[PDB]
Amino acid sequence: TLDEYRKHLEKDAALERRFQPIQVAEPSLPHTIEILKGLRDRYEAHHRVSITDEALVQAATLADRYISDRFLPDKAIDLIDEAGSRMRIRR
Amino acid sequence: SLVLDQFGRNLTQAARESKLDPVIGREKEIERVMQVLSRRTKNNPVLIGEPGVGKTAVVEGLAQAIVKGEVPETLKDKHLYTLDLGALVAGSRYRGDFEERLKKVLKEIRTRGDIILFIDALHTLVGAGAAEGAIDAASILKPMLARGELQTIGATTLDEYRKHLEKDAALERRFQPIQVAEPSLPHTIEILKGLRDRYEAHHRVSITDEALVQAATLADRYISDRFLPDKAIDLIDEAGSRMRIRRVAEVDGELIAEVLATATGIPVFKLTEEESSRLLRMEDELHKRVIGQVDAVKALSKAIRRTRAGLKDPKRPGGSFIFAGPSGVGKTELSKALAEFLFGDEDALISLDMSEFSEKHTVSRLFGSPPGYVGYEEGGQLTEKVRRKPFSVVLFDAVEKAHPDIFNSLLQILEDGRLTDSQGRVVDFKNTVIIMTTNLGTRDISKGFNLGFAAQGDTKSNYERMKNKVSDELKQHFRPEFLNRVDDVVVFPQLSQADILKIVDLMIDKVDERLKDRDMGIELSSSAKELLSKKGYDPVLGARPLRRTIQREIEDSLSEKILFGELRPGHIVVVDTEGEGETKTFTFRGEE
Ligand SMILES: Nc1ncnc2c1ncn2[C@@H]1O[C@H](COP(=O)(O)OP(=O)(O)OP(=O)(O)O)[C@@H](O)[C@H]1O
Ligand SMILES: Nc1ncnc2c1ncn2[C@@H]1O[C@H](COP(=O)(O)OP(=O)(O)O)[C@@H](O)[C@H]1O
Ligand SMILES: [Mg+2]
Repeated sequence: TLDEYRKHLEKDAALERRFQPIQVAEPSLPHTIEILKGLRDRYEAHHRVSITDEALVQAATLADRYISDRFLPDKAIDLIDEAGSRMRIRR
Repeated sequence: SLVLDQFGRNLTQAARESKLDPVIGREKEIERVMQVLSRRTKNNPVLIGEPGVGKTAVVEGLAQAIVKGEVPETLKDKHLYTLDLGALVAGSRYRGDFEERLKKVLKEIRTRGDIILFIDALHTLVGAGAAEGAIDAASILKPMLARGELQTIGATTLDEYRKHLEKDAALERRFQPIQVAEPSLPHTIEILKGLRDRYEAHHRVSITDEALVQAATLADRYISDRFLPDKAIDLIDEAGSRMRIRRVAEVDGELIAEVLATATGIPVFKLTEEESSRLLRMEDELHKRVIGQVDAVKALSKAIRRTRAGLKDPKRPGGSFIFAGPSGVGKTELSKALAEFLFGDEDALISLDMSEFSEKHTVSRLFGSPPGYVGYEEGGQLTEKVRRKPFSVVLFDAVEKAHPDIFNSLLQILEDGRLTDSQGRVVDFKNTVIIMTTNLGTRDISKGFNLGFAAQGDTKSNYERMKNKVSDELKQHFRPEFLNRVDDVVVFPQLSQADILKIVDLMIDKVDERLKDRDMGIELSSSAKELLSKKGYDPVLGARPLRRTIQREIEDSLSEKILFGELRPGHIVVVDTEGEGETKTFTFRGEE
């Protein structure tokens, strides 16, 4: 992470010199929707439920808009996982 | 030499096999190293220097000179062995195992007198042995080093030399330090020319002289946290790897520029026709979001074009602007539009709300706490953001509402393009665009005349009077040295009726997007737009009263209709006007 890179890895300049940093940026909304579409199969298999495309779009949009403490790819998956668990316990 | 080969590596043998890269232009350092080595009492040189300047390269060049070429007497046919110091510690569980290995190595070295030791990372020599019953390597080596019975070479950086070697003054006094300075630009060019053959052979490509020159110049100018030889070598190697993977292959300037731009994000790649055409139409692209304010758009476009054309001063930021004007005219909207045009959206802007910097002791939020104070390790807040994104737009909103001392910290930003945090690190600002927004000298826009008798009247429009007032207030509020560093001061005139009529379309489009979020839509007639423009228009308060009027006259009715149930998904609403004169009102009709 950026904080760990600055706080710890930069205290040893000789070790930090031997690495080439690469920036991994937070994905945009369409990229998050594609990721959710990709992981829908695995999450449906684990939770024994079915997820609609509208559910993925709503999860991505709502996570991007309202939840502001984390970053997009994870907080969108969290809503889907929580919904799956809530639906599973109801049986 | 079996015991030496078990816990070390023969550098001279490797140099005889051409397994070491050539060393260019280090004659003075090698000469001084040999001169120190051929001493009588303390012949132990240590090379201290910044990481990546070529400290190990000096030792490798000395080994190559010993193997082939001319070296002074007492150094003819000497074997230079690198002591890894990691194998000695390994496998020494029982008491007196590290000491036995060290004593055996020293005895072999004394027996075979043509041996010179090299110990990379000399700071690790302190406390080599573990706790309990053990004698560390430094204390064992001290007597031989003091008397000159063991020629050795060390290499460290300044940080751990001052941090570890200087703690043990007794061991520190036995070594003669030699400074290794970072090479200049022509020396780096010569080094690149020397290593070109090896890198071309490894990557099976061809590298031009212009490629080396461009790599050296760009690495010197744009990369900040590294040092010149390593930066240039990394650029050349990565460009060669990229071209090899793409597949005679040839590496030239544009590939180096593209690699650097991809690595850092600063736009330095070669200009194409499409990008040039896009840059020549920057004003038209920006006007899609900002109505009016032609002068500010021209200034911003000129600054961006000058930056991209290659005529920017390489020691100052790309541009510095003071946007002064009344409320609700588009000062922040223009900055957001510029950010969206530049990177991908208004979310990439670096915005500071100067209303929080009311007290002069808040300036630490730009630098960080000094050493020995809470929050010292966290560093600065602006410095970190700029360092993690060298090419960005920095905005200071409502500059007049902060204490008139925080901006004393902007001087070095606006003239030298740099800022130092409390930890001593320098973060450059040479690729940023600085915008400072204010409404100073705009309190008298709704003024008719001045006190006292006067014949005829002021023929100057509001723009000229407001410009003079802004200039006077700016000179009154800021120091002359701060205003002498600002590239441009742009005054924003008020909006006219046509500007409001045009902004109505953008606001209606935003409302339409909000409605379409729920699968709906809204369409207005020309009469509706004209009525909305007429109802909300105040020359003093800008385009915010238009927003309030739009919300009151449209959104309340739309919410009432949606909650009731008349408007449902799959339907669109059409807004028209009824009545005449001052009794004209709006009518909403549903439609599929
Ligand atoms: N020239 C303009 N073109 C388009 N929209 C505008 C323009 N001026 C103002 N607006 C609208 O009015 C809103 C408020 O204006 P804005 O935030 O740009 O004001 P400002 O000039 O920064 O003033 P303040 O001194 O109040 O900060 C904008 O978000 C935009 O919707
Ligand atoms: N004088 C020089 N001639 C050729 N190459 C050099 C020279 N100095 C440094 N280099 C190159 O710089 C690279 C890294 O240098 P390095 O030996 O790691 O320095 P340090 O040991 O101080 O970190 C090496 O691969 C080397 O090829
Ligand atoms: Mg504003």
